[PDB]
Amino acid sequence: QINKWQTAVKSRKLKTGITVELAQDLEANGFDAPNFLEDLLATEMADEINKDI
Amino acid sequence: RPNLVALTRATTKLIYSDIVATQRTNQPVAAFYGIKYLNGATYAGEAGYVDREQITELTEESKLTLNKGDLFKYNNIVYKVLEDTPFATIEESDLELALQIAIVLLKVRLFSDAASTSKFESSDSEIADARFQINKWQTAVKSRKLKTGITVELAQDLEANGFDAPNFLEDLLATEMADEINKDILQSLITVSKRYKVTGITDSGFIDLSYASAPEAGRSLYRMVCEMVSHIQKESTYTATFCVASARAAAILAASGWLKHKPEDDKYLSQNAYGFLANGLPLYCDTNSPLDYVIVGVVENIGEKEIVGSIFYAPYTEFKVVVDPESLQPSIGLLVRYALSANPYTVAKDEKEARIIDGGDMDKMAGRSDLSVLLGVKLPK
Amino acid sequence: RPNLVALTRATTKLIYSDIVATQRTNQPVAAFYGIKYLNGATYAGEAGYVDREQITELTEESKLTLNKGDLFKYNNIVYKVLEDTPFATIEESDLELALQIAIVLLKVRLFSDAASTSKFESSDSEIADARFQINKWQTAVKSRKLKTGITVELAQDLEANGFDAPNFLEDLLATEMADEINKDILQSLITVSKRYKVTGITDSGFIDLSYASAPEAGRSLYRMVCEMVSHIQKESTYTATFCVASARAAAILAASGWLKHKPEDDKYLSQNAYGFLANGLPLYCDTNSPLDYVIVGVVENIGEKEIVGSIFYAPYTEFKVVVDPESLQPSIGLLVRYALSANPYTVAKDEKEARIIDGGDMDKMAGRSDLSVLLGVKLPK
Amino acid sequence: FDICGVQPMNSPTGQVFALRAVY
Repeated sequence: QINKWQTAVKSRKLKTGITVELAQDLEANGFDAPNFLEDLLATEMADEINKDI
Repeated sequence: RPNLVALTRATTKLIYSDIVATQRTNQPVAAFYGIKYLNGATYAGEAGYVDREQITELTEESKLTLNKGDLFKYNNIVYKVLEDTPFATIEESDLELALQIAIVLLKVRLFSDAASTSKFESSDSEIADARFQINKWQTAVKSRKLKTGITVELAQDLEANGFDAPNFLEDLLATEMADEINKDILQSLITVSKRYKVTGITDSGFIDLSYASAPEAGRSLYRMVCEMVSHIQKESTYTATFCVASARAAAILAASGWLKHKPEDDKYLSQNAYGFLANGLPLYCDTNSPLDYVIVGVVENIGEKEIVGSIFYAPYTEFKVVVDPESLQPSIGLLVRYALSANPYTVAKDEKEARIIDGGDMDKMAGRSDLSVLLGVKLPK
Repeated sequence: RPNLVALTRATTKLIYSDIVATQRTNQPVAAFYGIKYLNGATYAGEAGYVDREQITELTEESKLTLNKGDLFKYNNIVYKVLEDTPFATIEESDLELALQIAIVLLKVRLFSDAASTSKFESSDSEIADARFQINKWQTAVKSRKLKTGITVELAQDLEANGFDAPNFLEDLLATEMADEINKDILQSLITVSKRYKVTGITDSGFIDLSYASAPEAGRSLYRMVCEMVSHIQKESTYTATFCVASARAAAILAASGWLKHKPEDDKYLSQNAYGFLANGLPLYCDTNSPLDYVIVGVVENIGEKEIVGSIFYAPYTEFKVVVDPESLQPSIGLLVRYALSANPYTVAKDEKEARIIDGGDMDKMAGRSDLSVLLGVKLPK
Repeated sequence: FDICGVQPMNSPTGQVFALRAVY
């Protein structure tokens, strides 16, 4: 038989891209930092997601 | 300087550039970056943390007072209770195992805090903190120099061998430089690598396969090495990426059946690999250190940046070659400089300690890698 | 002579051209070159040597009088002391092992002399000297000749087989010549290779797998052969690049799962190899020498030049085939000339000894390769 | 603002040069 069901879309959220003096550090690392940090944040998110799975 | 560019690019091909993180500088010091953190499961959120504290530490005295629908935590993992009095039927006295069992038997359930949109927006809740923390440090670029290009009577020999000699000599001198750089890296890796330790060091002493112990096949070392990978996996969000060992420690020892001697090399291995293990990560070999050790560890990147490594390397160019023709001796000098370091924050609680240390100071970084471990090995010598 | 160029190129394909280093000549002698160093660790500079001399020889009576921050050296390796009185807690009486223990326990640290340029220029210090020297020598070109392409009644037979007989006979003669050349090379490799020896030869006598000893599987030979590779790695800056053995010694004996039968004839293997070991290296099969031995060693290059090898080959071209119509038998003669030699420097301290010896003198070069080792094997005959 | 060398950095650490006497 083919079944169907529905469930809520659930989520997780991070405040982890810390900036301030960190912005200054990221500016020092400004050659990569804009994207680098988003990619990094995405990576830790992916990690928890994989674990949730 | 195009000649430094050509010599460097054509010579660093000879060093283990992949068993360290590669970064670069253009400064007298290298600005190195990297990631470390304290734990590895579920969320890093404060609200969730408080919830853990607000449910139970799961002391054995309380594990049976829990009932269906309850949450509990242990070692920062939240688990939910299935049916009443979880663990009532588990004879195990050590909660770590009783929990392991309870999860298997579905007495408890690993708890997911994935949640509805409502949970978050309704409570106008907090949000998860970083699992990771990112560091930066500045390590001086050190030089190492050679006065190895001996020419004089040798110049005449080089003229006799003039077919190849001009570059042949520089390439050779550069080769010796690569050797020293590689050795320098390896000493740092050896030093920083955490001692792999289990029950008082790898089953209550450094693994010993000597004649006074277990001159077996080498199988027991392969088992220990594979466990070193486990250690990396348990401690960090990475699997081991590479392994280096002495010739006696593994290049030959594992020849017994736990090592493939580079049957392929246009895929997955570096050109300087010996080969790879049966539970392989490219296997490199130092050949110098008296330790006859094994190192297992990990380098990793975010896009182009190798933010992860136990040791980081950052060369500074403006492989420089010079000539000093005193008398009849137009000899060749070779100068190379780079910063080499470990993430200094692995030995610091905060910036007031990190700022007074140096990732390049291998006296302080000794045994504090966490992205690598080293195994001492007693061999059947 | 384009026809000879073609015969040479089309015939030397049949000799173990890669288990020797290949160079070439155009002179009556071949000018051969090679690389050597006497000790491997750290810098080879005088400044370094002096600093080492100025700290300690690590006498076992002094090993524990050292404290945090001190340097010491042992067997030319410089180490720094971590915490006080290193070795105070090490019961080991054999200093070599006590040091290995101290390194793994982080009582001592492998030390690098790398430093800021300021250190070097301020000091106006010395610089690392060469580790390896390049030596040149000249060895006479020698030859072998066949007068075997028999014709007469045979010419009639060749005419009967005129379809392709002209070249056939030359190709066959060339093949037999290649075989003899290869034999000459193998005898030289056998001779020059150092006798592998551990504790009085391969664990106090040559490996013996005879029926009165260990007619096992051949596993024990593989192990010793593999150990020979570790020796190559230990005593040089190269990994083994080839292996050759008789059939009984290993091409067949190790074919119990420790040897691969050329499953691919173009992957990490020459066309003349019998196969490659389970642990790599193309394996060549001698088949003629009564020795029933196994050789492990290296051939290596800097750019295009095969500068490293135990044996060097340098053919002299300008495979000459001629017909001599003597009597009624205009047979085909074939001559091949080449220099074959070992690096004479391995039996000399300096040029005043090198100038009275010959790399082609196998009565002196015997056992002095250092880039190869031979294992005598007693077989289950 | 103008009684010092400036030698503006393009990276922290980062450095300045000085014509220090040999002394």
